[PDB]
Amino acid sequence: SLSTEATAKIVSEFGRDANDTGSTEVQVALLTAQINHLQGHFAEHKKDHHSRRGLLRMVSQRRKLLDYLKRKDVARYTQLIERLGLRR
Amino acid sequence: ESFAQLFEESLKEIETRPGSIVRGVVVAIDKDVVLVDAGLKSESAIPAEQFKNAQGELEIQVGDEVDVALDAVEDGFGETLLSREKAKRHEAWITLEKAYEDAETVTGVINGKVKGGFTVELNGIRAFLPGSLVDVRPVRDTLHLEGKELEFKVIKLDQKRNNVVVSRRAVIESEDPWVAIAKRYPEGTKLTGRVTNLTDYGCFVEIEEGVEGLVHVSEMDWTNKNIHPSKVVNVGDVVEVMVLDIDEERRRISLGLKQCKANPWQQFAETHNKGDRVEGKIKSITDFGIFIGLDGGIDGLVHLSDISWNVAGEEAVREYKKGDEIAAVVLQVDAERERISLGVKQLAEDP
Amino acid sequence: MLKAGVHFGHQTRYWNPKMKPFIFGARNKVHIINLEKTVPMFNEALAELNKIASRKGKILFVGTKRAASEAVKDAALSCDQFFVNHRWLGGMLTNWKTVRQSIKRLKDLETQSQDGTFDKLTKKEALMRTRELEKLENSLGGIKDMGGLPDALFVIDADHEHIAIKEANNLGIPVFAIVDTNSDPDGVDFVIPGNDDAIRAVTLYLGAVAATVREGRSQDLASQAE
RNA sequence: CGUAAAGCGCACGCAGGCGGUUUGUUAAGUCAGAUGUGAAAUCCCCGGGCUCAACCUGGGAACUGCAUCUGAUACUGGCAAGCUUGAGUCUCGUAGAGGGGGGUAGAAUUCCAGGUGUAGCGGUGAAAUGCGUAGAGAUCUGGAGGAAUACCGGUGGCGAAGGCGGCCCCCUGGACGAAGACUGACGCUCAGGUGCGAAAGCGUGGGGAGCAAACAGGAUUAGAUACCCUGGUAGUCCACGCCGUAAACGAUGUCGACUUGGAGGUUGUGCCCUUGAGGCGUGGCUUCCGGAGCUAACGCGUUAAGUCGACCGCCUGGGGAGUA
Repeated sequence: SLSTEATAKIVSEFGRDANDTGSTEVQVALLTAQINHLQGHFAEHKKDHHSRRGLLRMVSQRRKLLDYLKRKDVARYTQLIERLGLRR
Repeated sequence: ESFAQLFEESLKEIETRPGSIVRGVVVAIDKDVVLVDAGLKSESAIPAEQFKNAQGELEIQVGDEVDVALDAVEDGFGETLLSREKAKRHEAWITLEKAYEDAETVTGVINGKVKGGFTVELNGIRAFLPGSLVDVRPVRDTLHLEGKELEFKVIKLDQKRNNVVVSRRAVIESEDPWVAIAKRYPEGTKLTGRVTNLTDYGCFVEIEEGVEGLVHVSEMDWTNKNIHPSKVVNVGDVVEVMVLDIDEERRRISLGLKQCKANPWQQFAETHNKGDRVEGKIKSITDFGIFIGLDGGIDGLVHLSDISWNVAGEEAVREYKKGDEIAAVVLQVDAERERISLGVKQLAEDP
Repeated sequence: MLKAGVHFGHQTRYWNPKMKPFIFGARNKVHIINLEKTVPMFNEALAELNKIASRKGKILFVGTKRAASEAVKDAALSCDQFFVNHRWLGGMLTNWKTVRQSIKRLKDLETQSQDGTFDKLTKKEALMRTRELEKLENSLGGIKDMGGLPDALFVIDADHEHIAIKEANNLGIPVFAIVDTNSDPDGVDFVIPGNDDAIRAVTLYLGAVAATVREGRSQDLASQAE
C-alpha cells in the first residue's frame, strides 16, 4: 500500500529534500497518489465499504489540506493542482 | 532526621525476607499457640506443632529464638508463614554439605519403600527416596534389624521436587513438570506430600516440584460422605499419598489417601477372618433386622436378626440383647468385595 | 525513632488514599509510615492529654483487636481511667441514657451476688445470674466506675472501632486514635500514624499515654498546697 | 434529555457557530465623553392648587435607543509576520473473527446404490399421527450435494455503527507504540445533503443438506386456528438491485480539559543482576469494585450520570397518535 520507494520518490519530488516530508504539497501528493492507486481497487471489488470509508477519509483530508493551501498561498495552490491534476 | 532514614535502611540491612535470621523471641506460650516477634508487623500465631521435637513435648520457653518465614503479607491481620519450613533450609544446607562434602554422614534408618525407595528420616523429619538409594547393593534392609542404625549415603535426589533416596549400612562403601510426567506415574507410587488448603471437597496435597494433587473427599478415610476433610487429617502436613491417576491433558493428578486403613479392614476380614473366630464387640444401633456391633477399628455392618437365639423370626433384637454392650459375636463370613462381614450370635450353648 | 516497639508501617495495597502524607512503598509491597512525622503528632497528642487529664477529665480507652485486648486493661487500670476492650456496644456514649441502667444492673447485681442471694434460689439460678455477670462484666466492667460522659476517647484502631469514633462525634468528645494505613483519619482529631496490630506497639503508645495521664495528674501542685 | 416526556442507528461533510500562542498595526465589535434627537400627554421624584382624595399642574428624572465626532486598546474580530503543545506527514515494527474476491480441509446431517440382518423404529408429561415384513431402525463400503465452521474461546480481539470465528492466497482500510525529522492552527462540531446500515421482506437468476412461518395431521383442552409431537412449502444460502426499520441499547451525541484509589484482562515499550516465569516505570484499549462529588432514588464514579467549555439533535400531562 504505497510502498516506501514510492513514498520516498514523491517526498523527494514535491518537497525540499528527503527530510521535509510533512509539508502541505507533499501530503497532498501522497494522498493523491494513494487515491489514484485505490481507484483500481474500487474498479473491481465494488462492495469493500470498510475500505472505501478510508478512501473517503483521505479524500476529505486532501480537500482540507488544499483548502488551507488555497487560503495561504494561491501561487503554490495553482502550481500544485496544475502540477498534480485535479479540480473535477 | 535522616537519623530515621538511615535507621530505616539500617533495619532493611539487618533483616531479610525468608526464615533465615533467628530473631523472633517467644514472648507468650499457651497451648495451643506459640507467638514470636521477629521485627515484623505483628506477632505470629504459631502452632504448637511446628515446635515439639520427635516425641511430642515442647522444647522452647520464653525468650527462645527461631526464624519463621516470609514473602506473604497480611491475610487480614497477622504475620508469617511457619518457622518449621525454616528448618527445611537447614536440612537442605546439610544435604548440600554432604553433596558439597562430597558426602553427608548423619544416621539414616530406612525400613521400607512407600514408592520404591526406602524412607529415610533425619532428626525430626522423615523423607522418602527412590528404591535404589536405601541399599548400596542388593542387600535389602528387610533382613536387617527393624529400623536399623546406619547413616544415609545419597543414591538419588530429584533436585526440584524434593525426594531424596539415601544408602543404609555398608560403611565401607564410599513446561517443566509436565513433559516427562512419567516418574511417579505407573499405577500407585506412594509419595510424601504436604497438604496446602482443604477446599471442603478436597485437601490439595502437592509437593513434587510444581504440581497439583487433590485426594478430594471420597477416599481420605474409610467413611465416604460425612467426613469433612478438615476434621480428618490436618492443615499443612506431610502425608501418605500416591498418584492413582495422572491425566496428561487437563493436568489433574488425582491422588488418594485411603491406601492405608484399607489394610486394617482387610486384616479384620482376615486376622479374625481365618475361619470363625470369636470377637468381643459392642453394638451401636439396632436397626430392626440386626444389632450392628462395630468394635475393632471401623469394620462396618454386622449381625443379622436370623441368628440371635435359637428362634428365627419373632425375636426383634431390641427385646433380646441391649443397647451398647459387648457380646460373644463370631465372624461366620467376611466378604472381600462389597465390604460386608456378617457376624452371628447363635453360636453359644443352648442347643 | 523506633524506640522499643516496632511501629514501622503497614498493610499492602488497600490503604486509604487520604493517608498520602504517611507512606513509603517498600520492596515487599508494604507501606512504611513516616516515623519522622509520627513523633510530632504523638507529642501533640500527649500535650493534649496532660491538659484534659490535668482538668481532672475522664479518658476512655478503646481497642479490641484480639491482641490489644489485655494491654488496654493492664495499661489503663494502672491509671485512674476507664476502658472498653472486649465488645464495643452500639451506643454506649450517645445512648448512655439507656446503657446507664444496664450498668445499674451490673453494679446492683454483683452487690447481690457477692454476699446476698447467690445461692438462695436455685443452682440453675446461680448458673443464670452468674452467667449474666460474666456476660456484662467483660462488656461494661471498665466503664462501670465512670458514671458520666467521658472527655476523651483513645482509639487504637479507627478501622476496627470506626463506630466508636462516629459515636463520639455525634456528641462533642475529642477523639483521637492511632490509625493504621487503611484506617480513615477523618473523625480523629489528633491522628497518630502508626501500628495498630502489634503487641509491642499497643504496649508502647498506650504505655506512653498511661505515663502522660498519671504523671500528668498533678502530684506537684497538690503537694505544694499541702 | 441512563430508568420519569426527551441523544438522530452510525458516520463523513458544505453553509452556520466556536477557536491554541507571541508580536506589530487597525479600532469594526467593546468601553468613556460630548452633541443632535428620542413630540406632548403617561410612569417615577420634589412641590403647588382644588375643604382632602380622585383630578389638574410647575420643575426635573427617565424615554432602557439611534446617528455623528473625539479618544482607550485589556478582550473579540480584520490584516501582516511568526511559534509548537492542538492537528497532520514520514522511517521501523506490533497485534487483530476489520472488509472484498478466490480456493481448500475435516467432522456431522440428509439422500442414493450395494452388503449383513429382522421386528420393530420414532416420539411424549403420557400417547397417537408417521415410517417398517414391499425389509425399516441399526451396522459397514462407496458416491452426491448443501450449509455451518467443535476444541482453541478468553464480562478476549477488530470495526463509526450494523457487525465480523476452520485453514490458505490475492487486493485493501484503520489503530497502537519507540526514537527522531517535517508542516505550522491546517482544528472541533455540523441544520440541509451524501454514505453505510441486523433480521424480516420484495424483484431477477441460480441453489436447496439441515432447520423452518404458512399448511396438513395427531394430541392436549370445556374449547385449542396455540405451546407438545409427526411431516412440510416460502425463507434461511449465492450473485445483482431495492427496502432503510430494530429493546439499531451503554435505553448515556461528538470533541476537549481537569479531579482520591484498588483488583484484573489484552497489547506495545524502556532501564536494571535476562543472571529465575525477576524488579521498577511507561503508552493504548478494556472489565469489575468502590472514594469525594452528583442524583428523586436506583445507581454513576478518571472510560462519570463529578467540575467546565464548543457545536448539534430532541422534550414540554396521559389517551387520540407516531394515527389521519
